[PDB]
This record gives sequence, structure tokens and C-alpha cells, in this order.
Amino acid sequence: HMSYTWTGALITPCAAEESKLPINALSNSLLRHHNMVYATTSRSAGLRQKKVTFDRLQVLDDHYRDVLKEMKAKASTVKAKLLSVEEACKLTPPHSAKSKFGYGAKDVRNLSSKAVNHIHSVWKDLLEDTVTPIDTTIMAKNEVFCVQRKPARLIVFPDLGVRVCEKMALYDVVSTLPQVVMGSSYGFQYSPGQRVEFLVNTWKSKKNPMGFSYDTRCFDSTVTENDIRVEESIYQCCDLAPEARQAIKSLTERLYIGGPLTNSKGQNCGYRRCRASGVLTTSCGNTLTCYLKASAACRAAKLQDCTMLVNGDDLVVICESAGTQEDAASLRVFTEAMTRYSAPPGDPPQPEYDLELITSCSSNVSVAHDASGKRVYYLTRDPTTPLARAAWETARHTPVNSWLGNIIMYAPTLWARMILMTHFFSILLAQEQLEKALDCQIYGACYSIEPLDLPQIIERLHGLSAFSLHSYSPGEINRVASCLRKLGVPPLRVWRHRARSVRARLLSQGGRAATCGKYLFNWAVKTKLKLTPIPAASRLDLSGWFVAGYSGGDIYH
Ligand SMILES: C[C@@H]1C[C@H](C)CN(C(=O)c2cc(Br)ccc2N)C1
Ligand code: NI
Ligand code: NI
Repeated sequence: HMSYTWTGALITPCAAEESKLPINALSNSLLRHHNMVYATTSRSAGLRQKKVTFDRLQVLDDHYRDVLKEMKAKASTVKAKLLSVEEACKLTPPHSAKSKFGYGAKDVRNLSSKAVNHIHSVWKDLLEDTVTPIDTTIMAKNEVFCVQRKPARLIVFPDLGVRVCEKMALYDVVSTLPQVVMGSSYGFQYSPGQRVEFLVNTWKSKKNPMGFSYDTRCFDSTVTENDIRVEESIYQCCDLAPEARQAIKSLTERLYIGGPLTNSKGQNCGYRRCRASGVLTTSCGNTLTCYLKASAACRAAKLQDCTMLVNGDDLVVICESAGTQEDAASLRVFTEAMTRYSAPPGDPPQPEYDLELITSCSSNVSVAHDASGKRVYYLTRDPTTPLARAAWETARHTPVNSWLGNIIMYAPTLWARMILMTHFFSILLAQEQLEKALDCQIYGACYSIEPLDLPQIIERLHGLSAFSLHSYSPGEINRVASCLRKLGVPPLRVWRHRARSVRARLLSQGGRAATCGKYLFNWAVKTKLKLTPIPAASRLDLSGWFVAGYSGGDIYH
């Protein structure tokens, strides 16, 4: 029951890899401590292999089978449709990895006959063959962080023609089933504001609240063949077309449960018997599995009136305190239960009695005041990684723009507003590139977004108050200011000064550019403009934005 077996062939790169922060003429205006920032590369892939490779034991009790029967009961109410090849093709990202069979993402997206014809052959093969393990590629991810050095994460993915096939059979299921099965507990159904609202309401719903986040050690690697078969049995509860049932059975047997790993040079690297990081079911399967194990462990631990919020492998529980010493014991039992279910902890969970101090999905609730003076809750996070990534994107073009996703998700925040908007607006102004659509990711799915649509996008997701928050909490202010020291980023007084300039330049452009100046930087000027509902915002087609998680799933919306 080892998570992985290995040949000793190396995990190899596709192109040359950069680990040090690329530097240009714009770098110093953002950050001076260039050595704090790095990108992971295949050079550390061996250290990751070590970490992810382990024996899994699972003991499954009555609480577990009880939760699952309940889940399947809910799953039986889902009706899900097959996608046409064409619909599946339009969900493929433009920069998704090319097929080994002589076509790429551009070909799939164009609906070309070489691509489409191959995808059809892959589909027919899935219908006819439910046993032969499907080939996959293993790679080291190149990802950017600030020190305190992580080894590269691994991505494991099947060929392009198989990914399109997954969309056909499962895209509707993974999009629909988790909310139905999990209700209010399914995290990816919420905008950041809706998330805050859920955590706040939930917290307020207990006489003596206590909460904790649960950090599973390498979750993908803890996921067993049992876990995967269990997920498939949930999928099959849906009302599906016969071809869909057969294709799902096949993908589960041939791909999801495990398979051979091939490097970029075509050498056999070993064998996977755990969650593949790069398949469509990655987010939905982790969420369901995490929910099943956690819900059962809550029963084993006898947590009182617990409420969970789950996003893939990210788990937060809020419940009724039974006192400081009883809570610590409860959490021990919870952790023992999760371990038996093959989800042992990284850092062991600790009970928290302040909502603002609970971190889940790398984020926490904080408090600011709106234009009326009223305390308002909002979602923030520690800015270190958004800024390290922003430093990289200042000097390099990337397929996915972190800074843009961060402005979108963290728009009400002190640091997104003063640092991210100012800095990137400055850059795009200077290159007359305000009108250029850029790719970014939200809950794993990729979106092409025009920076000039940011006021409307923001109003529609966070509301007009995102443009007027002030008097941030001493705790938030100081985490930001402490992040700026560590990175060597100019202090906020500098950013305020720069934003006034950026604001004036944007206004001078007229049109959408002036809207960005008006709405995004009103915080920067003492003589404040009247911020009214933007007409275009109500016309914005933001369906499928905050519906499901697609991390690893090769989705383009
Ligand atoms: C805590 C920050 C410290 C900085 C010097 C000035 N300052 C701001 O410009 C500010 C920024 C935003 Br965004 C909202 C309200 C504000 N008063 C507040
Ligand atoms: Ni065995
Ligand atoms: Ni029972």
C-alpha cells in the first residue's frame, strides 16, 4: 500500500528553469531583498519524492460507513449530463500541455480534425477497455515563494485527449455534486465575502464557539485505492447516461486509482497508487474524501454542534466549546480518528477562541470600517506570497498572473489596494497595456480578464464598500508592515504617495481607465469622488465564477 513506487529515473524539466528572482528596472520599486524570493525547480524533485512516498493503513468504522451512506443518499438526487466533444474542447486552457499524439491546446480549442478525431478515439477506447492503466506524466512545478526553501510540488497528469475525455464524462458531476452532497460546508460555492459571512454567522451560532483548522500531511499521498473507489461509488449515485457511467468506471479503474509515471524524456519513473494531482476529479475527490473522513472523525470525537467548511484538502471546523481542557482532548480524538482514516496531521490542530486567528484556505477574517463608520468583516491573508509572486511577475511574463487573481480575491484588503493595484496599474499605464486581457486563476479554473474591468468585477463580487474600507485592525496593519520589512518593500506612506500619481494618470486616460482611477484609488485622495453603482457591473456574466473547485483540472472558463 505504498503511495509511490520509483524506478530511479529522474523527474526531468521541459525547458530551462530559473530559481533566482529575475531582476529588471522595475524590481527595486517593489522589493529590495531579492534573495528572499525563489522558485522551486526539478532540482529539488527528489526531496519531494521522499516526502510523498509512504505506506498507508486505513481502519474504517461505523461512523465512516454512516456518513458515506448519507452522502450517497444526497448524491442520488444529482442529475448530470454528458458534454459534447466541442463543449469539452472549449474548456481547455490555451497553455495546457500538448498531446503526445501530434496536437496541442490551440488545436483542441480550434476544434481541429486531428485533435477532435483523436479525442473520439480515446473516448471509444474508454468505453471498450475498463482495465488498462493509462499513461501519465510526472513533473516538478515551478512555483514562487519567500524564504521561511520548500521542495517543488509534483504534478501528475494524463494526455490532452484523456483530459478532454474527463471533461466529457465528469465536468457536470464535479461542478454539481459536491454542493448537493455537502450543502453549506462546500467551500468553493462562496465568493470571499460569502465565505466570511458563512464563518461569521457560524461562529455567532454557538453559545461558546471554538474553531480549528486541520492540516493533513501531504493529502494527495494519503488518498487510498479505497478512497478512490468510494468516490466513484458516490459519482455513480447520480442519474447519468449509460456512456457516462461506463466512461467514469473506466477512468476510475484506468486512471484515478493509480498508474505508471513517465518523465518528460519518456522514461518510466515509477508507479502511483494515490491521488493524481492533475486530473479533473482532483478538487472534487479531495473535498468529498476530506469531508467524509472529517465528518466521521467529528462523530468519533463527539464534537458538539460542529459545522465544517471544506475546500479540497483544506478543512476548518467550528463547534461548541466544552472548556479549554476538554477541547484539547476532543481534538486529540479527532486527530486519532483522521489518522486511522489515513489523513494524519501535519501540524496538530489547536483549538481557537478568536475567529480572526483561524487560518483556512490561507486566509482569515478581519475587521475594517466602511464609509458610514460601521465595522465590516472581510477576507484577508498574509501578503508574503502574493508579493513574492508579484515581484516575479514584475520582471517576467507568466501563463497565470497571480497579482490579478489576488486583486480580485483580496480587493477589500489594505495590501491588495495600496501595493498590488498601485504597482500593477503603474506598470500597465507605462506600457499602454491597460486594454490587454490577462489570464489568472480562481479556485483552480483559468479566466481571461481585462484589467480595465476591475472596478465592475470588484463591485459585483465584493460590493461598493470594497472601494471605501478604512481603519484596518492594528493586527492586520502590523502583519502587512512586518511583511514589508521582511521583503524590503517600501512602507505604505510611499504607496499612498504613488497611488495619487497612478490615480491622476488613469483619470487622464478617460473611459474605463478613468473608472479604475475613480473607484480603485479613491482611498488615496482627501478630496473623494462619489462612487455610484457601475452600469456595466450588472451586465457582467459572472456565472461559473464561484461554483466549484478545479485545481489540477485543466479548466478554462
Ligand atoms: C494604515 C495605512 C497607513 C498608511 C501610511 C496610510 N493609510 C492609507 O492610505 C489608507 C489606505 C487604504 Br487602502 C484605506 C484607508 C487609508 N487611510 C492607512
Ligand atoms: Ni495489503
Ligand atoms: Ni451508526
